[PDB]
Amino acid sequence: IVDQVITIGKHVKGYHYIIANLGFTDGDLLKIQFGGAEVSGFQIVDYDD
Amino acid sequence: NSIQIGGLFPRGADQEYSAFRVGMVQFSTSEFRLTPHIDNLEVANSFAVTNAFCSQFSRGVYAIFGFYDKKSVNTITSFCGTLHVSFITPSFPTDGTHPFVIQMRPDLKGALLSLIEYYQWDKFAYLYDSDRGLSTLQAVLDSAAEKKWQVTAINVGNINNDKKDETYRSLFQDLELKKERRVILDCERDKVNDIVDQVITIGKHVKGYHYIIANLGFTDGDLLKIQFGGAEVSGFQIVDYDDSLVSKFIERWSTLEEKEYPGAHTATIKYTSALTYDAVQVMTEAFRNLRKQRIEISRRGNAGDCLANPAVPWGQGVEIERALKQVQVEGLSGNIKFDQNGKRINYTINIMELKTNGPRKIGYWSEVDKMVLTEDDTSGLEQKTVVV
Amino acid sequence: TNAFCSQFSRGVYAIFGFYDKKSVNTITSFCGTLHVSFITPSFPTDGTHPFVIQMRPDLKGALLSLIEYYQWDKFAYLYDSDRGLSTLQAVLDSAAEKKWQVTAINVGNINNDKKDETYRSLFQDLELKKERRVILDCERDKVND
Ligand SMILES: *[C@@H]1O[C@H](CO)[C@@H](O[C@@H]2O[C@H](CO)[C@@H](O[C@@H]3O[C@H](CO)[C@@H](O)[C@H](O[C@@H]4O[C@H](CO)[C@@H](O)[C@H](O)[C@@H]4O)[C@@H]3O)[C@H](O)[C@H]2NC(C)=O)[C@H](O)[C@H]1NC(C)=O
Repeated sequence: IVDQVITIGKHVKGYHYIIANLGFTDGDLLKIQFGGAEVSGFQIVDYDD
Repeated sequence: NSIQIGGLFPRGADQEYSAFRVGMVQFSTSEFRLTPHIDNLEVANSFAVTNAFCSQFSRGVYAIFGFYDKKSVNTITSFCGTLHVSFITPSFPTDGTHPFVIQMRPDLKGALLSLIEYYQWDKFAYLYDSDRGLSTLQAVLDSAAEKKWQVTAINVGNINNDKKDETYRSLFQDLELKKERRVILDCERDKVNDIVDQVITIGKHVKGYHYIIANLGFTDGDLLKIQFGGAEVSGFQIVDYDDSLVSKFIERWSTLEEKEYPGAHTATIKYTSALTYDAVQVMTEAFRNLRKQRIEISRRGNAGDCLANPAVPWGQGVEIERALKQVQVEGLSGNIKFDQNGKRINYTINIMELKTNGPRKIGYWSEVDKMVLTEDDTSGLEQKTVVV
Repeated sequence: TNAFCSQFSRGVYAIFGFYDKKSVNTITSFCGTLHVSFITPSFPTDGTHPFVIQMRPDLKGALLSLIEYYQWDKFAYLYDSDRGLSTLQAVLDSAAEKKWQVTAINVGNINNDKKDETYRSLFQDLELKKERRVILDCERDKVND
């Protein structure tokens, strides 16, 4: 989905995505990271512990 | 009849050489055979190019086919002019009138300026690469004075590639001060993909932006990425895949073994490679028009050292030039014709636009007719005025 | 190329001369390969070419500084391609950052056996925007013209 989103260009400022899983950093975000659209999610594995 | 010629191929020109080989086969006749002496050197290095030239000259060649860079171009044009040696090249056209040089690449400068006026642009960004000379840069800058344009020229060439990201972010930061939405990419097939990729990342490929790929290979690069983005993309295509001539070439090209012919198992071909193939045809028709004209030019491999002083030009070279320049056949890059200098004339460059279904020719550009649109659309859409 | 190889066969320890925007690459290349030192008053090389001593300091810096001093935002830049577009790229690149409206015009390729209807058509474009601030980047000769 993220790949398709970037292709159609719906990853720019104005869009807001929420990844409904416990692995937010488990996927590749470097792609929709500089797009502009805000992306939120959930992380269960705190790498700060 | 064995005609020895030189071949200067820059390391990495796989498809170009593959196309060079296919040409040798397709245009091989019993009347005479061409003997290519291939030399793979760093085209950029002026010194190396000098040796490769004098080496092929001592071997006693009748003509030389190769490439040059913005740095080594002066070496070639100079030596070939002094030693009366003919040099055929698909590389960018020389900025001037240099004799004994045959250029396969047509001048895009004209087609570009015409396209700008078509879209009626008054303020646009011009990202250029100093690799093919600032010949086109000067073109748009000089025209910016007459046509009154606000051009934002930016050298996207000297960007160091081992950290080239904080540079692109700072690049489109300046292209946002004036809210630039219309960009012209004057780069190679490679530097274009890099920019296109960055454009998609920052999301500047959506509706509202308009890009123009300033090269003769619009379909040579990957467009599937910025195809569904929304931003309109235009460019230029020299290899018309709609010609039965080119269509037949691909039928055999796409099937060739990629093992023996590197990067040759595709349905498309880089314009640089296509010109290489057309170059072989020009050299064949040229040496053929000399046999039928009863002109003796033959010699041996004892032309001597090129640095010979005083340097004496062999008169047989003057005829070889008048032959190549007189050639006029049909190739992948449309009608091939030349003037007294070597610059191509009476050619056609198709103007391309990228739609949802893919690239589509919206017209062509003639050196004598400028831009001419081909009505391949269903116009009159939502224009029917209400009768009150 | 001959003059270089000739002086090289004569066995010299160093070479002093000049180069043009066309022959510059020949010198920088040979002198780098043959480890021969080349001293020249000509324009500085656009890069880092070893075995080359350049007497002429880089003006690119001094020019850009002067522009800011007079606080210029819109000016015409008449250049000559003889000494390379090194300074042209300088003002163009800085025009992006400092936000300038530069009107670059190649006053070099002007054929001299009829160069009058060209100058009249030159200052005709420099009047559309009423340009009153011009930068002449040319040789001592092209400047007097
Ligand atoms: C500038 O560039 C133009 C575009 O390439 C070019 O136009 C071509 O001109 C040639 C010569 O007239 C055209 O060749 C003819 O096409 C027709 C129709 O398909 C053929 O019937 C004809 O066959 C001929 O058959 C004759 C039989 O008697 C024979 O005598 C002839 O030798 C020949 O074989 C030709 O094939 C060609 O189609 C044109 N190209 C285009 C428009 O696609 C111009 O010539 C050129 N201008 C100049 C002055 O050079």
